[PDB]
Amino acid sequence: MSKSNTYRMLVLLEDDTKINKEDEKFLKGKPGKMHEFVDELILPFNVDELDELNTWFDKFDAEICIPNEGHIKYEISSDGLIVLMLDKEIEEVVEKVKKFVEENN
Repeated sequence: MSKSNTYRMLVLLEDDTKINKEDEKFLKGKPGKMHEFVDELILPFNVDELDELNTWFDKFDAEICIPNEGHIKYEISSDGLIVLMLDKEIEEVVEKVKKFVEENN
């Protein structure tokens, strides 16, 4: 945010490939690879802003969870690695997260 040290966050979303009989319309459309990074965004997260980041993230977590209708998993490594995991059933948050991250950017 201020300090000369910024990081990036990758959002992974599972996309199902409902293919007709052309492949498998009987199986619950299973995508080749799931939980993969879609894009990375630089967040105003600093190593000396965990408290502020946790406070903001805590608030944003609800603000982002509010518009969310399901479960959400996230991983924040003090090392400076942030990852966002959203299910397909909650793909909405995925877009809300992208806009959110880029919104804070």
